[PDB]
Amino acid sequence: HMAAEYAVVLKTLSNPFWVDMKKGIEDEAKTLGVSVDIFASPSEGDFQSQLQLFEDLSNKKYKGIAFAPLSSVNLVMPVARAWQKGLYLVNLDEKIDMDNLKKAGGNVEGFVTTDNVAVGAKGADFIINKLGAEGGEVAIIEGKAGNASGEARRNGATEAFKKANQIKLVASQPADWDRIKALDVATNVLQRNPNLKAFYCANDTMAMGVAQAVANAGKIGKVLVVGTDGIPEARKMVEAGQMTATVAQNPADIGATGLKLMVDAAKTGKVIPLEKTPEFKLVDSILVTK
Repeated sequence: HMAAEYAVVLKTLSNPFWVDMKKGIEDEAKTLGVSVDIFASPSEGDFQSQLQLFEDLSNKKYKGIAFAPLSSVNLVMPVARAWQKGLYLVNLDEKIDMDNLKKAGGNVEGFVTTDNVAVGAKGADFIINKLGAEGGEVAIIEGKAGNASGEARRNGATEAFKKANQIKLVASQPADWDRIKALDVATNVLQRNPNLKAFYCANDTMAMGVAQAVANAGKIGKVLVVGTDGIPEARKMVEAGQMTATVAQNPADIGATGLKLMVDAAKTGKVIPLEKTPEFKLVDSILVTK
């Protein structure tokens, strides 16, 4: 076909989060009356694949590109070149390394994301509110060490628990984004803590394992299980009373907000100055309960 006015580079289209963001962008494009070409990294996970696609798009006729980079650094150079060429650029989801982008002589109009610290605090706060005055014992099932998202969720939840005197955080252990490792880690926490009242789980893949461990221990309704992401299976488990809750992301609105921010910057007919702090838009997470 003939190229749209705008392009979007997503990380992947391999799961509902990214399909939902693509749907969000299309729905917003129709409302705004603009055309958008939406792409994923042509080879899943492939940093160079995504760099090559971004370069190909910034060599075409696009007014702007919104991008969710595979890593903080992988798109720094072609994003810096696209800014220098005068394209209106919006960073979605994963924050590009802005030190490196400025060092390369680039900038972006804006960054649209979910605050993973507030996500973990929202999951903890739900538990604190459910346990009320008496509080009690809670545990965190962490992601893989050194994951910035995972660490942000752990920090948010841990900080929220620390501020409730009636809460005791008895265990905080990694299950490295793995369902069966989470099943095993949660089984062991339950065995060590017969009075546990809740788990916060840094993602739903792990949360669904924790749900199985609570079910096996005969603790449905006695040990709360809170996930993160709002993936379809987790929502089914919430509906069925097998998980208590999941803190859902809103990829549709990260996408819609990102496109709107790009179109609004384009309408000024000047890209953001090198020196200027980009726009910063947070999309709230949604607590999903029965």
